[PDB]
Amino acid sequence: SSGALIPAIYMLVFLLGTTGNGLVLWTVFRSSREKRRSADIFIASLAVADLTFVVTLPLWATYTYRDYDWPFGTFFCKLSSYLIFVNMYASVFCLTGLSFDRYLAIVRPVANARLRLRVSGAVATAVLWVLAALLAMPVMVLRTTGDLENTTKVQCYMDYSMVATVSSEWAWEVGLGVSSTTVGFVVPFTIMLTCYFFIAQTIAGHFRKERIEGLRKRRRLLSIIVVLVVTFALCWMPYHLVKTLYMLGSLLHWPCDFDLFLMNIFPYCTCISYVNSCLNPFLYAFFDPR
Amino acid sequence: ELDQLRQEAEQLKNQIRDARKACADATLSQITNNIDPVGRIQMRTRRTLRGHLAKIYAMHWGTDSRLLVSASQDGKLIIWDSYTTNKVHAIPLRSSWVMTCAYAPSGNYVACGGLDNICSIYNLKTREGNVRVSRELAGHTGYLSCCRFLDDNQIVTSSGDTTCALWDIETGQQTTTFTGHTGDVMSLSLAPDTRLFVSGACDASAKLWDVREGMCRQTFTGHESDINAICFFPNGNAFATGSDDATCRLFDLRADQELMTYSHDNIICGITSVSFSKSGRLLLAGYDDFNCNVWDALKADRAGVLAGHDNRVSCLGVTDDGMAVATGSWDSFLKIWN
Amino acid sequence: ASIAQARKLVEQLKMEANIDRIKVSKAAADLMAYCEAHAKEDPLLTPVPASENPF
Amino acid sequence: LSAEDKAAVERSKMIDRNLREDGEKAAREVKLLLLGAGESGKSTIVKQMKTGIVETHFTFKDLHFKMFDVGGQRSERKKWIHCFEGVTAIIFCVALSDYDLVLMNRMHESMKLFDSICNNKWFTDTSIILFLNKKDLFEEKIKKSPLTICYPEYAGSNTYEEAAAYIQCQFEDLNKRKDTKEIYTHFTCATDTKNVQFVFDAVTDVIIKNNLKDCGLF
Amino acid sequence: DVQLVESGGGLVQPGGSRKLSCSASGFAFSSFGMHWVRQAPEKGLEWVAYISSGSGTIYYADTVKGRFTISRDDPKNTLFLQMTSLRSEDTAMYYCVRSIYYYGSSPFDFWGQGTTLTVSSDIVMTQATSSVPVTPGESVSISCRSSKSLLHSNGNTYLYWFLQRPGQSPQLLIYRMSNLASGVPDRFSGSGSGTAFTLTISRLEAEDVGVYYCMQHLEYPLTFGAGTKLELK
Ligand SMILES: COc1cccc(OC)c1-n1c(NS(=O)(=O)[C@@H](C)[C@H](O)c2ncc(C)cn2)nnc1-c1cccc(C)n1
Repeated sequence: SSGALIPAIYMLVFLLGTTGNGLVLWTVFRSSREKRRSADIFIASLAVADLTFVVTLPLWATYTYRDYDWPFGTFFCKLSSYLIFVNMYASVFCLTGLSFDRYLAIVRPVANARLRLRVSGAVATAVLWVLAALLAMPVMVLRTTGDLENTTKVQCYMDYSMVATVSSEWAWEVGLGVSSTTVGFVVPFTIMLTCYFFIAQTIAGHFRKERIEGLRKRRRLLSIIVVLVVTFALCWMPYHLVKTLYMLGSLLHWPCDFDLFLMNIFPYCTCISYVNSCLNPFLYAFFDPR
Repeated sequence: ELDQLRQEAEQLKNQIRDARKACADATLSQITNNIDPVGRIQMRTRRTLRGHLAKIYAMHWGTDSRLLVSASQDGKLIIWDSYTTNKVHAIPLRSSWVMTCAYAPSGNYVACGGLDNICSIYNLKTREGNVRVSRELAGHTGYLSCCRFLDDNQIVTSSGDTTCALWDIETGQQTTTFTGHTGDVMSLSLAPDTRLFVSGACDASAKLWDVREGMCRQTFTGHESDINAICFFPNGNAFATGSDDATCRLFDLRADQELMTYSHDNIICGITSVSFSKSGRLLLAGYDDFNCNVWDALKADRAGVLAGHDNRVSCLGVTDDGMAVATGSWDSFLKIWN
Repeated sequence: ASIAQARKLVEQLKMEANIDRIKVSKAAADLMAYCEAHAKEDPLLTPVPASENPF
Repeated sequence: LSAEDKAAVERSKMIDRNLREDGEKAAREVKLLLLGAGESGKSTIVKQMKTGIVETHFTFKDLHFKMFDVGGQRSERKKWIHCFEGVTAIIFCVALSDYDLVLMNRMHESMKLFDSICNNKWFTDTSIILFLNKKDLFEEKIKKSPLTICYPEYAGSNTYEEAAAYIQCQFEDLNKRKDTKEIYTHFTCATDTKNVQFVFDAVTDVIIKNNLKDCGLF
Repeated sequence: DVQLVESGGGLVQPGGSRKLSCSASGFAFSSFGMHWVRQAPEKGLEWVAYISSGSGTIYYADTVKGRFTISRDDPKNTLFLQMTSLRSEDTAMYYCVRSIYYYGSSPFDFWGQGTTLTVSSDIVMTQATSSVPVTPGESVSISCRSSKSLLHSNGNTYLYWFLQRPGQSPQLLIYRMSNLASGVPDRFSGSGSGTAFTLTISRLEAEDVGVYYCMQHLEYPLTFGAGTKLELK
């Protein structure tokens, strides 16, 4: 409550994520291009989306200690919001594409995957970015800036003006929410569920053999394939969770006691949402021995 | 019965070594040290061919210095155009194991072969409008290493076990077969006079054959491992041999000696191909260390280094006009340098 | 079996024995002269930028 | 450009399309390689599946195979062995009835050949399928002869199961690379259309493991 | 060996419609491109249509833009050409033609036989000569001129020659300047340069009587000449 530690947590998150992502990008850049597989292109997309999602951190970190005073004009923070949201969309989408490639390559090596040149033919690394940019166009500059009638605090934020109708302001904003956040929250998660369910049933039906040493590897495979989604969920839930809670509460007659609680917890979950991207280089520092 | 051998063989080899040892007044470096260095030479990649889907094992240049032929480890044999990087023909092979392609000195025939113990000859100019197999050559017991054309009716081949053969094409019957080696024979080159050629064995030996009679006239030694490639001097009085001992050597015909040894302490890989440049001043050599070094002829000094490949280089050649240099690798690519 | 190859080898070196030999100095001077006499005809040593370079 | 140049580039594009189609068609077939020691059960192994190199061709349960045989090559092996880098598996036939025949123990020669093929620097990421051919001969041959003539260090009775286990474990011991490759060691004389089933199981297992190492988290 | 046979055509009222057909016989029809060449009763040789390998590029003539359609089917090895609206300038033999294109190819190799119909800017080759008396045992020369210089930047000219004896189909003689064809005697020579091209023979025999034509291949619309009859008194 009324804490000023968020700049410090932002600094530590920036350090950790920047170090990990720099290491992974250097490792994937130091090698040749043609000798590689078809997944490290999505891995590099994830790396760049992680780096760009974090490079802008210090500005919003010092935004707290400066207590809502914006010194960088008008376009800087709108481009900041555009880049952060397009980065988050791109990270989720590139993880989705990597899992899609894993599905198409692992489910049935004979029945399907005749469309490898269709889906993995270096078309995802373009369409995903195009879709992220297109959806981030409203996130591009919808933002406004200013002061109050007497408050000298200069902050930039999202423009609520939309003078078309007063009753349509909140309606259009909640529509924007329950469109963008909802699709980006449900479609990737549902496709992940289906993909890993099919992968799990295939690997369980093809590994019936009772051997001596391969059971440790089978258990480790299943453990990793479950803890991946476990970490993703338990480390990305609160962001969309609190936004959903706020949007559902607002259009209702609700006691204002927990308004303070939600407002206090809202900026705290930002750090763990960041570390969800920050442990991505671990996924190959541990599971990739090259 | 071997008791006479155990002395006569040694006496004859001593009497053939003493004279060639006593006719070695000086060396090549001692006499050619006064010539100026050729200076660093730089070659850029001009055109890259992107058709194959497997390893490339052979390459040969046509007489006009424009056409090209390649034989990949897949069942294909593509004829390119080195000026515009198009494709004029593509031949599906019956067997997928090929190790040599050859182009006719006129431009009407192309030969190939490999582990199938046979040498297939294809006809390019046909009334129908497609490549058709003309003759299937049989009579060998081992794998087929390299083949070359003399004219449109004769061909010299290098078998696997010991033999090298000459047969006409009208009748698939061997005309002359000469055997003097003990081990596999891989590479052979034809002299411009078309009357002589040399072959490189796997027991560290090279011999000089005679096309008309069929005897072996001369022999050379010196390498400590197998020989993998031979190319004649442009004049027709010398040839260079590549080895897996990481060294090249230059022999002389009328001298029966070895002149200079091209070997560096930084290189430890193997040599897969060798070919001379025009006027006999540069010696391009393929290497297993992912590179293709350029050497000087009359001096041991190394010229520039030709490095643009992601796998080992297997076959290379220089055009008759002397402008272009082609290299192939176990990657699908075939590069043209200048 | 060894008897046949015995003669096949003895006669081989017997034919090898009678060969006329040239001295190394003259033999190397021949290659030196040939290499020097075709310096202008080499397209790889001394190239030309654009007039006669099809590539 | 001229009309002829456009026609030529159209021809080149057509040829490229055809080559791509051929590569895609040929990219989903399993390739194998049979290596044997002298006159072994290879002749009877190739029977239930349905010059120099001989190609064998058969399919089973919606899976396409392509089998080679280079037994009758008679050349230096280390020199033509490059071309088989892309094979999926290496079938190997070993005779169990040659532990007393000598020509210099025959089974020891087979062991040496297996060592050379398994530890070669090329086939370092490929599995090995070992067939033990003769069964009925072994039963009648153990009862009369002592196995100690083939491996003196063995200690045990003259039953069947312990001898078979000893042979299998000694063959499996020579594999220095314990982690990268796996051995299967199925017996024979029970062909009964079961050998093709064993090969199918082995090939599907090795291909799923290769896919998991290539793209999966392995 | 190589045979092209085409048939189907009679009398049509001025405005009707009919369809032609040509059948191949063992020459790898799927790897070549085919043409259509027209010839009025006693006139020169116009050009009609074209279809390429793989049914890709399809280029028509100028006069027949809106009433002709060309199509092919690789199975059954047959070629078609439809007609919609015919006026009194469509009475001719239609001369199906073959063609292949690569680095050393020979376009316009084999010419068909022909059918008969009785309905009842660009380069202009002059070939001003019409008829010249000839006698056997000597050398004669024929001249041709073009509006545009045909020497392209590749270094090779594009102009061909043809012969047609009375009562049969044409055949190719020289498929560029100075590139003799196969199956023709070696008593011919191109020796052309720039815009003034020629063709000389060594000795004249009784089989060389006929008409000689010219053809350009720079711009896709292929124009022809007028002809040069030899009478052989
Ligand atoms: C750089 O980002 C911000 C920085 C500082 C404050 C912010 O918000 C208060 C954001 N922010 C915003 N603003 S807001 O929602 O309009 C906010 C003004 C609105 O009063 C609101 N909404 C929801 C609730 C529950 C309460 N109150 N929306 N997303 C982000 C965001 C945050 C972290 C990471 C990413 C990718 N994004």
